[PDB]
Amino acid sequence: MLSDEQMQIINSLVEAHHKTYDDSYSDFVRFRPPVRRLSMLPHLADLVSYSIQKVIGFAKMIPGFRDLTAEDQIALLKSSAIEIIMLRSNQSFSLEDMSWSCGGPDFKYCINDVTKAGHTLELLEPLVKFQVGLKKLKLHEEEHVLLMAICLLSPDRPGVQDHVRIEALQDRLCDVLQAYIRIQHPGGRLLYAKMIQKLADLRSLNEEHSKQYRSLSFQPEHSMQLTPLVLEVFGSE
Amino acid sequence: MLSDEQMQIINSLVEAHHKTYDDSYSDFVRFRPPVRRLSMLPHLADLVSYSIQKVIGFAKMIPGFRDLTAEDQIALLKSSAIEIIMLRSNQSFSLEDMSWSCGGPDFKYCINDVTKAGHTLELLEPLVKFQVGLKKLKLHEEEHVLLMAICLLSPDRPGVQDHVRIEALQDRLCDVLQAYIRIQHPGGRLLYAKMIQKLADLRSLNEEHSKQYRSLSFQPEHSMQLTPLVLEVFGSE
Amino acid sequence: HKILHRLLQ
Amino acid sequence: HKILHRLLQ
Ligand SMILES: C=C1[C@H](O)CC(=C/C=C2\CCC[C@@]3(C)[C@H]2CCCC[C@H]3[C@H](C)CCCC(C)(C)O)C[C@H]1O
Ligand SMILES: C=C1[C@H](O)CC(=C/C=C2\CCC[C@@]3(C)[C@H]2CCCC[C@H]3[C@H](C)CCCC(C)(C)O)C[C@H]1O
Repeated sequence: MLSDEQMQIINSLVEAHHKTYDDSYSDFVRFRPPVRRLSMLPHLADLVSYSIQKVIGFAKMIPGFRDLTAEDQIALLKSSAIEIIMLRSNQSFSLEDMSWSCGGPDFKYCINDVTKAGHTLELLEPLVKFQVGLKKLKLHEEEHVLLMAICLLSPDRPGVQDHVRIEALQDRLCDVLQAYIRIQHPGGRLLYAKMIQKLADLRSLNEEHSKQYRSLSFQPEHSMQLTPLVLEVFGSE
Repeated sequence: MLSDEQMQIINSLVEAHHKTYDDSYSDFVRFRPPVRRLSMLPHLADLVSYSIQKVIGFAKMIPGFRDLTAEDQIALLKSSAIEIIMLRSNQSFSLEDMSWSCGGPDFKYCINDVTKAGHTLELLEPLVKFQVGLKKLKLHEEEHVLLMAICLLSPDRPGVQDHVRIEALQDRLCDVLQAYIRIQHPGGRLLYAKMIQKLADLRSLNEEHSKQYRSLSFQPEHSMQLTPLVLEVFGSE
Repeated sequence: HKILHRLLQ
Repeated sequence: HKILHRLLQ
C-alpha cells in the first residue's frame, strides 16, 4: 500500500491541476477570436500563451519545484512547456471527431484549424496519434497529473544546472506513479511502461514543434501575432 | 489658387487615409474583447497595435517618405506614432458624450475605460481637451490628412539623421496646408496658426503617455498584455 | 525571462 | 525594429 508522503504528493498534484485547469474553457472568450494566410494563428497563440500561464501555476505547486533555483525553474519550463501543454490538452481531445472540443463550434479545434496556425502535417500527424494513444490509456487523474509533473521534472533538458537534484525529484514522482498504479489501478500491469513511452513521444513532438516555431518566429509578420510570453518561453535567450 | 504639385500631394494623402482608416470599425471584432486591475488593457493594446499598422500604411504613402532611409523612417515612426494615433482618433470622438464611439456599447471608449488601461488622469485631462479642441476646429479632410503628415514629418524627434531633408518635406506640406486653407476654406484666416498650435499640444501629450507607458512596460504582468508591435514601437531600442 | 521570473513570483 | 522594417517593406 501507499505511504503518507506518497499520497501527500498525490493530493498536492491533483489539487494544483484542479486550480490551473478549467473544464468549462470559460476564459476562451477573452482570446482573440478564431477565424477560418494563418487566420487561426492569433487565437491559437492566445490559447498557448494562456496555457503557459496555467502550466507555471501547476509547476509552482509541484513539491520541490519552488526550492529549485530560479534559473533551473526557467530552464525546466522553457524546455517542457509545449509537452505539458500537449499533455493537458488530452483532457479536451475527443475520439469521436479527432479534435479538441473546448466548447461549441468556435472552440472546436480540428485538423484544418491547426494548419491555419502555420503548422504543417509533420507535426500534426504524430501529435494526433499521440493524443488518441494517450486517450486510450484511460488514465486516472492521479496518473495524468503525475505524468505532467514527471515530464516537467526531466533533467535531460538544455539549460539545467542541478540535474542531480531534479533527477532526484523526478525519480520519486515515478515511485509515486508506480506505487499508485499497483495499489490502486486494476489491470495496469503494463500501464507504467506505456506512460513512460509517452514521455519519449513528447520529446519527438517537442522537437518537431520548436522546429516549425523557429520558422514562424523568424517571419516578423507572423511573430507579431504571438504574445510576449510565447516569445519569451519559446525564444532562444 | 493651388498648383498641380500641391493638389497631387493632397490627392495622395486623402487617398492614403481612405485606404488606412475604416469608418465602420469592423476589425475591432478581431481584438481581444473589452472588459469593464487593468481589465481594458488587452483590448486597448490591441487597438493601439492595430492603429500603428494603419499609421505605417499611411506613412508609406506620404510623398517623399518612402525615399528616406529605413532608419529615418523608423526614427520618425517611433517618435510620432502616438501623436498620429491621437490625431486620427479624433475622427471617432463625439462631443455629445466626450468619448470615442467606434460602435455600439462595446467599442464606445469613455473616460473610465481609458483608466482601466493603466493610464492616469494626468494623461486623460489634456488629451480630452485636445480632442474637443480639435473637434471644434471642424477640419476638412485635406487639413486633417495634412496635419497628420505634417506631424509625422517633424524633424524635431530623437533618432533622426537627415533632419534637413525631412524638414524640407515638412516645410512643404505646410505650404500645401497654408495654400489649401486660403484658397478653399472660407472663414479660416486663423485656422493654420491654430492647427500648428495643436502640434505643440501633441508633443506634450506624447511625453505624458510615454511616461506612463514606461511604467507599464516595466511591470511584466502588464507588459505581457501588450503586443510585440507595441513593445517594438514604444520600446527603447 | 523576466515575465517568467515574475510569474514564478 | 525588424517588425517595423518588414512593415516598411
Ligand atoms: C486548456 C487547454 C485545452 O485542453 C485546450 C488545449 C489545446 C491545445 C492544442 C490544440 C490546438 C493547437 C495547440 C494549441 C495544441 C497544444 C500544443 C500543440 C499545437 C498547438 C498549436 C498548433 C500552437 C500554435 C501556436 C505556436 C506559435 C505556439 O506554435 C490547450 C490546453 O491547455
Ligand atoms: C481607428 C481609430 C479609432 O478612431 C479609435 C481610436 C481611438 C484611440 C484612443 C481612444 C482609446 C484610448 C487610446 C487607444 C486612444 C489613442 C491613444 C491615446 C490613449 C489610448 C490608450 C489609453 C492606450 C493604452 C495602451 C498603451 C499601452 C499603448 O498605452 C484609435 C484610432 O486609430
